Amino acid sequence: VRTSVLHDALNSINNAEKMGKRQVMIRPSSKVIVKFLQVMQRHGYIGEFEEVDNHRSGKIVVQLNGRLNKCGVISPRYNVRLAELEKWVTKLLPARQFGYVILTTSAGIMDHEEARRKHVAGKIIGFFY
Amino acid sequence: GGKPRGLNAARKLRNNRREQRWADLQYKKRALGTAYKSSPFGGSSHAKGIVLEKVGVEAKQPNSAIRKCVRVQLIKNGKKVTAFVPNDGCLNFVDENDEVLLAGFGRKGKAKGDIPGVRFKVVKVSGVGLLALWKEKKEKPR
Amino acid sequence: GRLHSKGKGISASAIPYSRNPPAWLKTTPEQVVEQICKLARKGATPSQIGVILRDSHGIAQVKVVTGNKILRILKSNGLAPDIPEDLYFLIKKAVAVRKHLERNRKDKDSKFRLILIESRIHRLARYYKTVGVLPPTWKYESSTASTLVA
RNA sequence: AUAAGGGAAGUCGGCAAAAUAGAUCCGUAACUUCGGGAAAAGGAUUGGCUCUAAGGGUUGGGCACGUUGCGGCGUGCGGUUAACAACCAACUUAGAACUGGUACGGACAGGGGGAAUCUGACUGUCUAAUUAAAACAUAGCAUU
RNA sequence: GCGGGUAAACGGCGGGAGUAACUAUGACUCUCUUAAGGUAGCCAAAUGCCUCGUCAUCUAAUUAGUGACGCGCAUGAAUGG
RNA sequence: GUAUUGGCCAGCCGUGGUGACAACGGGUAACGGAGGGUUAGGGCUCGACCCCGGAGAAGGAGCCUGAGAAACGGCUACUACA
RNA sequence: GGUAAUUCCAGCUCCAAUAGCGUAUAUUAAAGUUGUUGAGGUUAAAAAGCUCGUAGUUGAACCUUGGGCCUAGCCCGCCGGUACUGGCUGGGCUGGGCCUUUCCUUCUGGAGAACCGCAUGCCGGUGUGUCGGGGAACCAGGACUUUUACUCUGAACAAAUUAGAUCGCUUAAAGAAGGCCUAUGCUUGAAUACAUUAGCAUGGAAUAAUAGAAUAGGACGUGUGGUUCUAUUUUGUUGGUUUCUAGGACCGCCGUAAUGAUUAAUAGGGACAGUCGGGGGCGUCAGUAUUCAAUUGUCAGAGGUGAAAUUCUUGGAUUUAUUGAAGACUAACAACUGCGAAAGCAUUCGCCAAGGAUGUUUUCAUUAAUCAGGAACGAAAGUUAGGGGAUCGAAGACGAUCAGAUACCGUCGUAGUCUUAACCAUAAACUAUGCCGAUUAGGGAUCGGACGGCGUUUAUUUUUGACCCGUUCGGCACCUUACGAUAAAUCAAAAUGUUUGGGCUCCUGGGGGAGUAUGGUCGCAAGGCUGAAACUUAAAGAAAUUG
RNA sequence: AAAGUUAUCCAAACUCGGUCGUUUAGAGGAAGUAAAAGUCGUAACAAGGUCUCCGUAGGUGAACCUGCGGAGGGAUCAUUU
Ligand SMILES: [Mg+2]
Ligand SMILES: [Mg+2]
Ligand SMILES: [Mg+2]
Ligand SMILES: [Mg+2]
Ligand SMILES: [Mg+2]
Ligand SMILES: [Mg+2]
Ligand SMILES: [Mg+2]
Ligand SMILES: [Mg+2]
Ligand SMILES: [Mg+2]
Ligand SMILES: [Mg+2]
Ligand SMILES: [Mg+2]
Ligand SMILES: [Mg+2]
Ligand SMILES: [Mg+2]
Ligand SMILES: [Mg+2]
Ligand SMILES: [Mg+2]
Ligand SMILES: [Mg+2]
Ligand SMILES: [Mg+2]
Ligand SMILES: [Mg+2]
Ligand SMILES: [Mg+2]
Ligand SMILES: [Mg+2]
Ligand SMILES: [Mg+2]
Ligand SMILES: [Mg+2]
Ligand SMILES: [Mg+2]
Ligand SMILES: [Mg+2]
Ligand SMILES: [Mg+2]
Ligand SMILES: [Mg+2]
Ligand SMILES: [Mg+2]
Ligand SMILES: [Mg+2]
Ligand SMILES: [Mg+2]
Ligand SMILES: [Mg+2]
Ligand SMILES: [Mg+2]
Ligand SMILES: [Mg+2]
Ligand SMILES: [Mg+2]
Ligand SMILES: [Mg+2]
Ligand SMILES: [Mg+2]
Ligand SMILES: [Mg+2]
Ligand SMILES: [Mg+2]
Ligand SMILES: [Mg+2]
Ligand SMILES: [Mg+2]
Ligand SMILES: [Mg+2]
Ligand SMILES: [Mg+2]
Ligand SMILES: [Mg+2]
Ligand SMILES: [Mg+2]
Ligand SMILES: [Mg+2]
Ligand SMILES: [Mg+2]
Ligand SMILES: [Mg+2]
Ligand SMILES: [Mg+2]
Ligand SMILES: [Mg+2]
Ligand SMILES: [Mg+2]
Ligand SMILES: [Mg+2]
Ligand SMILES: [Mg+2]
Ligand SMILES: [Mg+2]
Ligand SMILES: [Mg+2]
Ligand SMILES: [Mg+2]
Ligand SMILES: [Mg+2]
Ligand SMILES: [Mg+2]
Ligand SMILES: [Mg+2]
Ligand SMILES: [Mg+2]
Ligand SMILES: [Mg+2]
Ligand SMILES: [Mg+2]
Ligand SMILES: [Mg+2]
Ligand SMILES: [Mg+2]
Ligand SMILES: [Mg+2]
Ligand SMILES: [Mg+2]
Ligand SMILES: [Mg+2]
Ligand SMILES: [Mg+2]
Ligand SMILES: [Mg+2]
Ligand SMILES: [Mg+2]
Ligand SMILES: [Mg+2]
Ligand SMILES: [Mg+2]
Ligand SMILES: [Mg+2]
Ligand SMILES: [Mg+2]
Ligand SMILES: [Mg+2]
Ligand SMILES: [Mg+2]
Ligand SMILES: [Mg+2]
Ligand SMILES: [Mg+2]
Ligand SMILES: [Mg+2]
Ligand SMILES: [Mg+2]
Ligand SMILES: [Mg+2]
Ligand SMILES: [Mg+2]
Ligand SMILES: [Mg+2]
Ligand SMILES: [Mg+2]
Ligand SMILES: [Mg+2]
Ligand SMILES: [Mg+2]
Ligand SMILES: [Mg+2]
Ligand SMILES: [Mg+2]
Repeated sequence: VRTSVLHDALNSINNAEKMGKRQVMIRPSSKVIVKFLQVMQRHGYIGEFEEVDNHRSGKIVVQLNGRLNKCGVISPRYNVRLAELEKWVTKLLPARQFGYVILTTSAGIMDHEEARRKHVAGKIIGFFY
Repeated sequence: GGKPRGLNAARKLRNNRREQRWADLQYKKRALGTAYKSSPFGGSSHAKGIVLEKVGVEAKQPNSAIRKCVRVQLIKNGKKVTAFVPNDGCLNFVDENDEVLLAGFGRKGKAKGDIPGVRFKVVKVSGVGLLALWKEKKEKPR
Repeated sequence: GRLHSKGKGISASAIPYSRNPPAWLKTTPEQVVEQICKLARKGATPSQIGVILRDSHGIAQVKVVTGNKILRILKSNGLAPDIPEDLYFLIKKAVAVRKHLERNRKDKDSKFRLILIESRIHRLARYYKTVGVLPPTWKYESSTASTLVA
């Protein structure tokens, strides 16, 4: 059964982009999904997205503009200290100059670079580059 | 594929690795301690014994020669084994009742080369060392 | 797909987006409640109380007209059944299989069905006990189950 | 009927005799048709006297009216004695102290046991007056 | 009389020669022969003459006892194994 | 009874305690730890041995003196050696 | 290495490390050959025969967001001046205040400010004072606050060791020393970080769980009544008694309020409607054929094979027509078609309970996914008791073939083949491919349900049914293609995997010994499930290419 | 106030029996691996000359043969009213 709505959204986005399409549809919509898209949007990796409102859960239609290589999710949301955050960027990021690792903390979800500025840590939920 | 992946499944993963670890052959012989029990040497590197007789052993099929081994009974536990005397014309240095010292071929319990059923070689005889006698660096005591 | 099967059908009902009664209904919520209680006293369970209202005259959704579900209305009027109807129908089917089975001793297929039905009853009864609908000591005894149905 | 030391060296052969034995508490193998084997094998305790504890039966229960020779009923009720009080009656079980020439199922009564082979499955029956058995019978199975 | 059936009916169920890189043994082959040539099992057994058979065990010493071996004078399948 | 608590022990009365989240039992060529060796990260393996804690003085038990010992370069007895 | 040895035994020459170098055993890297990061399971080692279900692991969405002002601290850009200094209505980063329906619990006490006026003094500000309207903030004390995990910062915690700062022991491994003019003197160092699980405090409030008002046994009030317990100092002192007051527990009456219930998942269960199928059980009906038997006609061969023989026959075989009995089996229609959890299921009709898909503006509201042990069913052969016993036919007996033929071929034939009541639990039980969910490409056929449409056919005829065109949900399959995958054969999954994480169970680690020995457990037995070690070996094996 | 003495408690040590673990002798029986210029056949790989294999049952000097139900890893992806 559906055990991770976030994985379904990120997987569906990756498939359409890899095939060269321009738009995607996501069947279930949640707060974590929208907060994940907003982080990607502010860095220019996607465009506008719109949330149609059926009374059950709503859908999302995202607009693609290339520039996106992969967007994945880590299924067991591990606990990561602030001191060991550099282990992860060495693992699942192509290079040190660019790329973002998404965390969830008590101060909202944010990428791995803003968390360093605010000096906050938490749980890891995904990545995109 | 097919592993448990949840955040509270540390018990299943630890138990599974312990069970499947026995299929390894190197680890299985370490855990059961077969060397301490079955090996003629008590898990040691060398051993001393007494020579009983001189035996010639035929080489395997592609080759053709006589390997000129020797029979020895271990002092430590009374077991009987056969050992190979290396180099050319070295049986003339091992008489009867000579207190030889042995070692392995380095294949860790398997026969080396074309010699069948031989796992040890003579290192010293009468406490002089075989190779030193071969190059005439010493004279065998009487 | 299915609880005990391999089918994967998707047949269901689609609820309209609108949450307001149509302009041609012209029936008060109070009249609907009195209509519900008459049918419940005649013996109907909530299942076909709704379908009678929908097919015969008027109401398509009881919730939109009155703001409450059918079972909730009946409970406040002291008309709720002693055991839930969904569990009641499962018990009724299990009794009929046992009665047929004892006459046909070597019907090996019907024996398989009885294990599935009873296994479905135990799962459903556990949920009702942990929510408070049924007393914690309630047990499905095959011997005395025939009295509950009728 | 009893015998020092030895304990089957006797004899066709342990034939005759000896040893074991009641009750309470521990303990119990191979094999097996799972019912048995089993009282397997092998150990401990036992008197007298002075005490302690447990196991039962019967009759009694508060006011308010009415009848009647201190009360038996008519009733009208209420209460459940945080189970008390008097009286009556046989035996069976467990525990402690003291005591003796260490003895005590003190006479009577009262299983020797274990490892294996041959043979008939078992209980049962027969040569009265030399043979009780491996012989006969038996359930089960098969044929006319 | 001629011709069929029937063994949980009465009963029956074999000899001689050669042959494997030492010796021994004989899976294999030729040969005589009829109703069929003893199969599964078991054994010096209450059934074995030669016999106190040969090997092991039990004893200081055992024609006895038990466990094995089997060309078995003359074991053997409801004459039941 | 002990320096004191305690089923540590003696009487009387209840029927409990542990277990698939691995009890109970068997193996250990097992004293525990700080730590040694080998390394991308994650690990695998060893630790009698100079520092800290525990135990023993051939094998078992008992005790004297003393603030402190069930002591062995203290005593008594049995077993084994001499 | 078998007569010209680049490999043995020797002399020359040369190579590697060097005061050191070789051998044996243990252990780590190499090993992504133990795989949480990170490993195979269609054919190379390996998905339980199949379904139900408890521990265990894992579980859909939803509750205060946004906006509008003010202010600080750190960088960068720019300008100008001498690393210094100032400026930009500089653009950013981190943080703190206010108004938007929200902002921040409460009482006692301490000390005391800002803002205020009073008069007393200098050149419209100020010490003024035991001045008072007044307490920003702060400290101490009391009461109230759903509960865990997680992360941040603190506290507490060993020396040596590991990382690491300082100082030329002549350098170094070390050491904790030393330095300055010359001094009858001065001066310094012996830092810092890490552990990390558990326990004690602090800030944050996302993510994952948890608690609350539904038979109101609910919240609030200086509203208003009750009955119970406790009693500080004030009336001299002690004792006794009473009122008021203060506090606690509990129960009414009245009032106040927007008075208290999230969706209805292309998650799941249940109800209802018209259907569909060789799904299961009991009973019953029919069909020709095979074998036997009775009646009937005729006359010499019939059978069987590559070719023959054994066998049957004028005691009339084989062949021909009519009739009867018995047991087994359901031809053709029958297919890249249907149903069932799998094993499996095909003649008619009656009875009995069950199931999938489709249709639906019915109902419940997370009731779900997968499962160690445990349980139901499980072809054929085989086992125990009765019935039945046509046909085929293990064992067995003969005829040929052959050098031999205990076989292939031919004539006979027992158990068995069928049924009722009980056991057995294994198959190449196969798609050699576990189950749930999401996404990814074109095409035409077909089975079941619904919806739309022009006609033809046809009936006591319309609506329905048969045929034709199109859409859609659910199934058994197939054709093309490769952006993708694989060692390859090939695959719409065997794809979305070095750019590696959606959830869950089982199994495998070079070839033999070996699914064997032994112990345990189930079975009447045959046997099933569980399952080693000694020893031995450098290759077994998979897909494809040329001969 | 010493020797001695009465009754409990803590108890080494020895004797007999039970039970568990490790090591080891044994007539005879039945397997595996290797080494061979051995004897008898030819089961498998080509339609291996009877297509091969799987579960089960019986039989034979030996490989193997035969019955019943499966599978293609086959020697057929295929035959029309
Ligand atoms: Mg290995
Ligand atoms: Mg679905
Ligand atoms: Mg399920
Ligand atoms: Mg299912
Ligand atoms: Mg005497
Ligand atoms: Mg005497
Ligand atoms: Mg005696
Ligand atoms: Mg005698
Ligand atoms: Mg006699
Ligand atoms: Mg006698
Ligand atoms: Mg007597
Ligand atoms: Mg008994
Ligand atoms: Mg007894
Ligand atoms: Mg006795
Ligand atoms: Mg006995
Ligand atoms: Mg007494
Ligand atoms: Mg006695
Ligand atoms: Mg006596
Ligand atoms: Mg008898
Ligand atoms: Mg007589
Ligand atoms: Mg007599
Ligand atoms: Mg010969
Ligand atoms: Mg014989
Ligand atoms: Mg004999
Ligand atoms: Mg004899
Ligand atoms: Mg005899
Ligand atoms: Mg016998
Ligand atoms: Mg004799
Ligand atoms: Mg004898
Ligand atoms: Mg004798
Ligand atoms: Mg004998
Ligand atoms: Mg005879
Ligand atoms: Mg006979
Ligand atoms: Mg006889
Ligand atoms: Mg319990
Ligand atoms: Mg250790
Ligand atoms: Mg030790
Ligand atoms: Mg140590
Ligand atoms: Mg040691
Ligand atoms: Mg050392
Ligand atoms: Mg010593
Ligand atoms: Mg002192
Ligand atoms: Mg000590
Ligand atoms: Mg001592
Ligand atoms: Mg000393
Ligand atoms: Mg000392
Ligand atoms: Mg020469
Ligand atoms: Mg030469
Ligand atoms: Mg030369
Ligand atoms: Mg691998
Ligand atoms: Mg395989
Ligand atoms: Mg399968
Ligand atoms: Mg959730
Ligand atoms: Mg240094
Ligand atoms: Mg905290
Ligand atoms: Mg729904
Ligand atoms: Mg049917
Ligand atoms: Mg016939
Ligand atoms: Mg005729
Ligand atoms: Mg018939
Ligand atoms: Mg069909
Ligand atoms: Mg038909
Ligand atoms: Mg299981
Ligand atoms: Mg069957
Ligand atoms: Mg059968
Ligand atoms: Mg019978
Ligand atoms: Mg029968
Ligand atoms: Mg036939
Ligand atoms: Mg035959
Ligand atoms: Mg199998
Ligand atoms: Mg399989
Ligand atoms: Mg398609
Ligand atoms: Mg078409
Ligand atoms: Mg259709
Ligand atoms: Mg239509
Ligand atoms: Mg379709
Ligand atoms: Mg289908
Ligand atoms: Mg890597
Ligand atoms: Mg076994
Ligand atoms: Mg080679
Ligand atoms: Mg090949
Ligand atoms: Mg032995
Ligand atoms: Mg032997
Ligand atoms: Mg063949
Ligand atoms: Mg073939
Ligand atoms: Mg092939």
